[PDB]
Amino acid sequence: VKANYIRAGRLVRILRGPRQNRVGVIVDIVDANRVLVENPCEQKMWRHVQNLKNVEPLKFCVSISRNCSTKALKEALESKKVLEKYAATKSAVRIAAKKAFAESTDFERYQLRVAKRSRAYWARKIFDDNDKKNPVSWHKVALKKLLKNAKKVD
Amino acid sequence: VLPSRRSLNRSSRKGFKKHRPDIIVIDLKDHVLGRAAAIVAKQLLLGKKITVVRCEKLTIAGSEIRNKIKYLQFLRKRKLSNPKLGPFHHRSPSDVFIRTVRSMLPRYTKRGQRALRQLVAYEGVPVNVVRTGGRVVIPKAQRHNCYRNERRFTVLGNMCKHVGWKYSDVVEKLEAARIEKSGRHHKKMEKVRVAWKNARKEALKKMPQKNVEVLKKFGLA
Amino acid sequence: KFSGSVAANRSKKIHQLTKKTTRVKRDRKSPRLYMKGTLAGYTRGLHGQNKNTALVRIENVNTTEDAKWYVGKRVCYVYHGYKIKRCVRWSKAPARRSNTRAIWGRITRPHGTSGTVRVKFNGSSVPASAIGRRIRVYLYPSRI
Amino acid sequence: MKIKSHDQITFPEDVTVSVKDRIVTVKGKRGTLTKDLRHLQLDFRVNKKLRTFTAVRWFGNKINNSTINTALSHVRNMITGVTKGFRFKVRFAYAHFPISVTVENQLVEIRNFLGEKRVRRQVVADDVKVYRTDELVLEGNDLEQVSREAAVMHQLCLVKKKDIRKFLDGIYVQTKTNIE
RNA sequence: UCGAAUCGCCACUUCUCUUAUCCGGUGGGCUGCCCGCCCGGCGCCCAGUACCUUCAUUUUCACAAGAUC
RNA sequence: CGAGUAAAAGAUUAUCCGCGCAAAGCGGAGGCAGUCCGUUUUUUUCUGGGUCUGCCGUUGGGUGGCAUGUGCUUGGCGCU
RNA sequence: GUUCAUAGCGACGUCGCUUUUUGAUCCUUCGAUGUCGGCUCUUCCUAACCUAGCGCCGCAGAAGACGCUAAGGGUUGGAUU
RNA sequence: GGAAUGAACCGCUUAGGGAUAUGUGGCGUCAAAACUUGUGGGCUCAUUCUCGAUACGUGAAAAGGGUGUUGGUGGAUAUCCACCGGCCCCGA
RNA sequence: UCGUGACAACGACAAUGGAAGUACCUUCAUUUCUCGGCCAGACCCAACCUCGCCGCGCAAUUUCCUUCCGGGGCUAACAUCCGGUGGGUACUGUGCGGGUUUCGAGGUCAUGGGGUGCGUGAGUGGGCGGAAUAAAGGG
Ligand SMILES: [Mg+2]
Ligand SMILES: [Mg+2]
Ligand SMILES: [Mg+2]
Repeated sequence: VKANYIRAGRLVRILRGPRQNRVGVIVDIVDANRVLVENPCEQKMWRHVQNLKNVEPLKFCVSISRNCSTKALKEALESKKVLEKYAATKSAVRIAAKKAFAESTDFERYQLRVAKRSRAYWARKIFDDNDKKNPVSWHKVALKKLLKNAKKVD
Repeated sequence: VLPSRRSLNRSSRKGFKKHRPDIIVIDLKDHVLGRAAAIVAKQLLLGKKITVVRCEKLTIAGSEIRNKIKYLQFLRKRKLSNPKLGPFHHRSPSDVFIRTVRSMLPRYTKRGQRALRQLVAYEGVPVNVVRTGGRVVIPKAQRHNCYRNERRFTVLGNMCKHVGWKYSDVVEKLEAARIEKSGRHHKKMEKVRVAWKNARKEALKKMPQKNVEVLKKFGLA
Repeated sequence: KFSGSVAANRSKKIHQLTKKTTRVKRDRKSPRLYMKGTLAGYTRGLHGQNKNTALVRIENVNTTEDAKWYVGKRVCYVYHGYKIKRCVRWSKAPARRSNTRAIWGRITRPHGTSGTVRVKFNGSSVPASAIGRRIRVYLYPSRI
Repeated sequence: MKIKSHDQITFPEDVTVSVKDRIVTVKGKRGTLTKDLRHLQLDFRVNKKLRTFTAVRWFGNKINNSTINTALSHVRNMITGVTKGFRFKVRFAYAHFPISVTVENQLVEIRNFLGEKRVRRQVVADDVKVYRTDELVLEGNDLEQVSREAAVMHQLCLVKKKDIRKFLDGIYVQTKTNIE
């Protein structure tokens, strides 16, 4: 219903192959569950066959014809600057972040741990002094109930 | 269960108040019966404590007529000379799941009997399980990865009714009450959830300028 | 039914609710330096089991290439007896004396393709009462 | 297998059609109608400017492709019901014993059918209005509902243990016609 | 009386529904493309990224010689 | 000694009750002195008067109800 | 079968099922498995006689033939042997 | 050692023990192995002795039928006819 | 075969039996006690067995690639396809290699050691010593 359509010129990302998490544009369709994928602005990713269970369509499309030249595809990609827009997408940044964590050297892992702890401390300080005025937490709400209850007896 | 005076006295001397073992709670809604039972049985043998809820939402491939006939064939079997010794035909959905798991365990050794003792199998989500923690699912048996869309399937609760189960109305009445209470509570504390979200934001511009950059590099800010 | 008076309890709760801030539980005690595993059983076929080798499933491996990282690592099974017997450093460290006992072993080779390993427990074999219970997989000896 | 099988039907003005997860709602001057199509597994869409309703099946065999026309017929009937309605007329054909039909609000009683003391009773659904004229007329928005009440009425009266070629007494449907 | 095996926890998780489905929701233009709009967390050694600060002879592994209950 | 409620819902079930939706909010609570305990916030207890609402056990006498030998309710005595 | 292969039947041929008959065999039992019928009592099967529900006829009514789902319930007293 | 079970089938043939690798047979649980492998294709829906699924093993099936669905061959016309396969259904 | 005291426990798989551990008992045997025939861990030499990384030969890479035309085809074209023109100079196969003037690691609770230390307790080594510096054998 809301799926992106498989067609010539549609960008895809590979799921589980040797070229995992790589992007290329579909150039042709052969039968129901096979296409030809190519990306001329990136190492590897020459024209090759890919099963349709191993790709996911993206939102970006490029105007080309079926069985187009490699130089024609390269020209089309740079004119629309589609590759840059995908890099700015939140899905691409999440994938890039996970690769950066896998390469970490136990000193950058410590640096990330320090950075997260600093944010958590300051969030705690910000949450308080907004609980003193306009109380929202469980304890600060119950403090108003306790004080009013004790007003009559005391 | 039911601590006697020996247990309460020992806890009083020692100073203990409460204890909770490590337990996994599985929501069995929209799960294939046979595939879920096989995965759970192996985990029981590996030393796990498992509680499964909403056992009336398990699904079986095929039409309701086909599956109802299959149960009526099982019900036909009984020891002719003394039916009170023969096979016992349980009728509740939670009892059917336990019987299915039992047939996938070595049930005539002490090792298998101990493993079967570690499964609870409630119907719906009872009051003592609601606030324990987040529930889990089994992606290998979720029935939207398992069944083709055009194939008819059976819901276990509907099939267990019409063969002897007489608590369908009780279970649906309690489930609807739980949804309203949980929905009302979840709408509450939307202020504290938003306040915490507005605290993590604006925490930046208060942290040192180097820790924010490290957060940006790893895609966390 | 309760403890204390109604007074000095209302004041106690008010004093406790104030001065309260956002404080979390921080783990600053002695650390854990081993991975958690389970004893699946012994090597076997349809004809029966052979108890000189044991099969151990470790958490977060799920792959033969991950199981190859743990070849040669030391493994122990921890249980308790019913009185205090002799132990290592029985005279130098008297605080160690307890009913706790340990049986040690080593990882020889991976088993299958899903990250199970094979373990030999020194000379003897591990008792059959350990099936389904916790096994400690330490990080030494280390090649890294 | 076919890559795509599609069809469409055009609905007139002053009628609004909406779809949400294979649930179709159609609004007209005489009211609204709703149908549950979650058992079909098709791709439904409306244009809302060209005034068309389209159903597409993507990778199907003969069995999967045969439900496109069935779905489109139902939506067409709902549109023809929410505007101009439906109406059925039935006839009582008695040879010797004059059978009598009484209508009391939503209740129908049939007596003296083939000289039988048994009284046949039928309760008509609320969405279908029934009134008496030797003519019994049922009218409503849903064609499926109206047609089913006539079928129930016809099946209430039947001949038993007698030659059905010689004996030809019963209730039959004569005219199907819109309200307006 | 008891020496014991187990070694994350949270009043941000601990509500619901779908998978032919706007996967955060949501409108418009010309039967698929294009254009807009608004909104799990902590925890791993200064209560916090910063100056300061006791760790031993338990002097090379051994159940953490420490915790929870 | 190996701890899982078809139970409740909070200073981690502790630190009071009633109405209310795991709300908004609205109601009730007796003062004094001692001993032994006490790293705090009107600390934790044990007694003696200290004035008692609600109670148990009574006395007769007037009612009154129940199916009528046995229990009650109204109205005063002092009383725990 | 008034004409009409098939309402109902169906020759000449051909394809099966059952183990409730009788044959064929000789596997178990000869330091022994009590050999017919009746009486009493429980249970199972369906290839359906009656009872329930349907279709069809060479089914006007009545009485019947055939076929399907159906084993829940029922199926007698005597003379001679 | 395998075919759940079996004198005779499959593998292999035997001093008392370790390590390594295989044969027949297997890798959803029972039960060791794809923690339900593939980034490989198709076909099949089976309502009352209940679709199908390890040879030997007649340790159960025939003649004859069915556009149920999926493939071929030969003819007319720009859909029709005749015939033959696969899986499933009746015959049972 | 039975009685008594103490103890061990044990559901229902009739018991008995085999293998391998463990928990409690041992009026049993052997060894040690300031060096030990005890228990662990790491290291060395030899041997055997693995993994990484880097390569070679063969017409295997021409029934092929690329340009310019004539058909043909789709949509305005291109492309799939067929004939010609001039250029040509990670690739679906097959047989193998790589540590000593050094190509990087791992394992043996699955092996022998005096673990270079006394005497006949025989380091055989491209690997331990001494000398020399492209020595013959390939592209
Ligand atoms: Mg005898
Ligand atoms: Mg006998
Ligand atoms: Mg397994």
